[PDB]
Amino acid sequence: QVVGWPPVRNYRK
Amino acid sequence: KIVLKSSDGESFEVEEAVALESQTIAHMVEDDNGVPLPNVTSKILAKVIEYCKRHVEMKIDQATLFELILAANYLNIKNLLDLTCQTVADMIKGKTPEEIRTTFNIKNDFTPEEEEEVRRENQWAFE
Amino acid sequence: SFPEEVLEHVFSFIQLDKDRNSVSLVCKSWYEIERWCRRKVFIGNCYAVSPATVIRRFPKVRSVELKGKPHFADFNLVPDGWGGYVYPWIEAMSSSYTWLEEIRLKRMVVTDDCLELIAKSFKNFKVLVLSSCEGFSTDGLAAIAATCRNLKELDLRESDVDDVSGHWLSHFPDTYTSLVSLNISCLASEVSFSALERLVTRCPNLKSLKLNRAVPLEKLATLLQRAPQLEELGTGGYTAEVRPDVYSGLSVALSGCKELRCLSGFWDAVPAYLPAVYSVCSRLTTLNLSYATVQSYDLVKLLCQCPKLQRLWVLDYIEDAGLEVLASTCKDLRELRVFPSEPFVMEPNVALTEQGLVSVSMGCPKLESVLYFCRQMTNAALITIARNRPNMTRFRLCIIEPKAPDYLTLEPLDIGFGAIVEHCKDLRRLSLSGLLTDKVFEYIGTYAKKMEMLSVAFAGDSDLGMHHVLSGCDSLRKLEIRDCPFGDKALLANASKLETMRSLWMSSCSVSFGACKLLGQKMPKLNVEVIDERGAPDSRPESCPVERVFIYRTVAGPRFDMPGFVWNMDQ
Ligand SMILES: O=P(O)(O)O[C@H]1[C@H](OP(=O)(O)O)[C@@H](OP(=O)(O)O)[C@H](OP(=O)(O)O)[C@@H](OP(=O)(O)O)[C@H]1OP(=O)(O)O
Ligand SMILES: O=C(O)Cc1cccc2ccccc12
Repeated sequence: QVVGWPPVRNYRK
Repeated sequence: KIVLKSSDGESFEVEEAVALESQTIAHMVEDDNGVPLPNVTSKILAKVIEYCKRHVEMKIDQATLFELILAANYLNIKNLLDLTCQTVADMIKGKTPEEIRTTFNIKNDFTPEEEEEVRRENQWAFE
Repeated sequence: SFPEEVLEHVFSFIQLDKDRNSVSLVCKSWYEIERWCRRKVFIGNCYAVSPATVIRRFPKVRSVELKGKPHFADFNLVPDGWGGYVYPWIEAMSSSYTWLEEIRLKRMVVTDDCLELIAKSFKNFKVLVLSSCEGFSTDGLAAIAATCRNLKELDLRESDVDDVSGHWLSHFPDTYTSLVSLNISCLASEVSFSALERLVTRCPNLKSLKLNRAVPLEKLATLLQRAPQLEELGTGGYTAEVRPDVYSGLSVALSGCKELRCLSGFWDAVPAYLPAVYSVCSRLTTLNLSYATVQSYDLVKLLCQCPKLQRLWVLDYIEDAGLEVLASTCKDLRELRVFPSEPFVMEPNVALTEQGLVSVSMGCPKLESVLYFCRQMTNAALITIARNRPNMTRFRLCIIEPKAPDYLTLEPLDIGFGAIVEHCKDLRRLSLSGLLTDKVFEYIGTYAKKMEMLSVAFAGDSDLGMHHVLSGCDSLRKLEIRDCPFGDKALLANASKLETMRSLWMSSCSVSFGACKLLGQKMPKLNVEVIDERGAPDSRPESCPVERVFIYRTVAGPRFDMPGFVWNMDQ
């Protein structure tokens, strides 16, 4: 992963 | 039933309800030769009366508009003041300061340094 | 040659910021008349000017709108404590703008002290909108509720609130009846339902009610029975045991709401209860299904009932099949946003591809705003979209894998996005992604003359790319860039361009500390802020790239509230 990508507000998984 | 006398010394006869559309006339009435109106010309008093008659029941030129607003303000005719002020505002909307001072024949009195500072503030802070 | 009072009255019919600004420049007379009657002030960058300067210039303001952090803050690219504090603005307005009625804030840090000060300073306070704000709790909300007797709007859109207690809502007094809009959809804490029901009952002008998830579906009909005049409804939770009585109670209540034009919420939506909303759908103009995890066919059944729809936000569960049905049925659609259901998995979990967007571009003649998240794209699709919708004004396309090429030809997406900027002459906003070279930025610079905001990530080859954009994009206001090989050369070569823009954000790019210092020297009316958590930038070689730089024009000079990881490059 990359920080802040994809550019969404969703909590990570 | 009320007689209004223009700055030109001409007499206009109007219904009471028509004259009382003017708050200015209204209180000169709440005091007969005729209501003298030193600040309103026959030409413009005619237009004001047309307006008030119709509303009791702007395809004019620039110089007449400027004189109509001044009369609406002098005579304190609220609905007419709104219509004319709206028309003048609509001459302002969408225009650059220069196109404005062109339409209204105003001369720019800002020093280039002043106008720069105000324009920077407008665009950078307030737009 | 109008009396002052006459010009004041002409100006009362001129309410656009740009018109007011232009009026203030015709002559010195108008400057002074305009400033004494300006009603609203819009400050798009809180650091572009000081509160004292605004208050001195415009003494009779009744409405203030302020924006703080840049957009990339939304993606965790701005560290905590960067700035955006509204307290200095409230403190300053508190003594001067006694008659203030409206405060709208976006991406600002707002504390309970700020909210307490608002409540006690502004007797005629009517509107508080906090959009993506942080720093406050329900205790601050309770101060507003208790004191703001004339409050009409309390809108907490996507804010991060410290959820101490749902009891704040109980502080609205029994005499309080003025609510028009309440949006509490971001609050984790359950409010007192009895308090909420009594509030809705006594507020006859309530037109927008957006609930939090903690209002369960079985209690929704009760509220709707109290507010049949609602124009916008955000549901709470949309899940319950499947029962005929619950369904029929919900159906009857919703069909009693004749004026609903906007529906949202739907957290944990169960397909079994979605039909309750159908009676409402004939007139709906906005539908937000972003939080509904229902499948394509269920979405189609609902969208089939929505011929007047103008704005749709949906998850990619819609699929290409669902978008084909959308293109057939919603001929008044103006805006579509399709969000990712599983943004952090690489393999697709849904059949949503470029074809869905092509389908809508062909079928929806008024479609002018798109945000679309997908996993694959082609130049052929982008070209067909551009040709179908030359009226597009905002186009935001996120391909989930960084640097993914056209999946059919393996080529960069330069020509696809070049078609968008070539064909859509009034495009004001673009975000693009996928494999992109400097050539796409050459197209942008040549063709995108009305573009105001551009967002770029993992794109381009060299400084030529950024140079084409800064050199060619006449209308550019905000440029935000991450992870691109752009640096010193394009930035310095185009330094005067930056005075024409709100801001430029560059993170994980190639901009050296040395170039930031020079840019700061050269452009003293820019704040050039290096935002770097490795400690002092001169503990490293001048040639070392900074983690981030944020550059913005300002009439206020350097900031007084920088944290330890922000440095301004002025003297
Ligand atoms: O005119 P700006 O200050 O540059 O504002 C824009 C504009 O929002 P406003 O309605 O506040 O003028 C966008 O609205 P659109 O015209 O794109 O529909 C909005 O975009 P959203 O529609 O996604 O809300 C965007 O916000 P964002 O950058 O968060 O997407 C926001 O820009 P800022 O508030 O970031 O400056
Ligand atoms: O426009 C959006 O919000 C999504 C988006 C789409 C494409 C590129 C982006 C680059 C940076 C940030 C967001 C981006």
